[PDB]
Amino acid sequence: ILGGREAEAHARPYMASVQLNGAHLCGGVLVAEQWVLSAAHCLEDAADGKVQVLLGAHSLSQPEPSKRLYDVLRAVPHPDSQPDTIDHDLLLLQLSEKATLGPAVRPLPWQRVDRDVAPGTLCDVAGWGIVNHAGRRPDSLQHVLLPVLDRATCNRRTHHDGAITERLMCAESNRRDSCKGDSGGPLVCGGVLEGVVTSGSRVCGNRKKPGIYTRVASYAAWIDSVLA
Ligand SMILES: NC(=O)n1cc(NC(=O)N2[C@@H]3C[C@@H]3C[C@H]2C(=O)Nc2cccc(OC(F)(F)F)c2)c2ccccc21
Repeated sequence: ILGGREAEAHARPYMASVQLNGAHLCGGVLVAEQWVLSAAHCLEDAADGKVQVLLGAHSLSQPEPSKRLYDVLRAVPHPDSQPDTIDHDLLLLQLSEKATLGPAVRPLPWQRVDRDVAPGTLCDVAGWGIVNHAGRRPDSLQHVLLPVLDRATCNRRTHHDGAITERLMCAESNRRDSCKGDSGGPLVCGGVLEGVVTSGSRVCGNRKKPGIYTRVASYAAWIDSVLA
């Protein structure tokens, strides 16, 4: 996250770190007792390595009582996703057992009503992604509050030039922004999961190039089918 602040520890008990060989790779969101939602392309370069999900964390490195690193039984990228597109950019990870729940580990309710938010709606995005142009990596979870940017503006030739389908949404990116390593993490509005940070490399913090997030409501049937 560019331009953000250190999150209150454990105040987002849904927040997950998706890891490859014990290193943070992507954000994710606990959406059911045994399932974490993330971004499709998070595991693009993984097959030779161990995929795990860290729940209950604030610091990536320090011991905390609620921190637990779960193994993954199965990874389910969206079957329509393709490398080098932004569409269908969702991933479901089934943990090796149900997560132990408590004040610091809890699933987030997620949006099933497929309608847009009001422009300007203030949403929260959190992550352990880079925090500056030099690529500095935070030990602890960061966050930013971002207004939603209307799709028409987001689609103009100067911005994302027609690439924002009805299945995607945008948030402003003026200095405050998601960036590398925040892929897969949650965009939360009104205490409900609305979006998932996209995987595609994209420039960070340029107001002219808004953040892109996959709308979870647009994929409710897929999520339900996999979860079941
Ligand atoms: N939406 C948004 O703005 N963005 C999303 C990006 N996608 C990623 O980030 N990755 C894609 C999903 C894979 C793995 C993952 C990754 O590289 N993860 C990664 C790799 C190396 C280290 C790392 O840790 C840390 F801390 F640096 F983030 C994460 C991204 C990259 C550059 C610019 C913008 C970016």
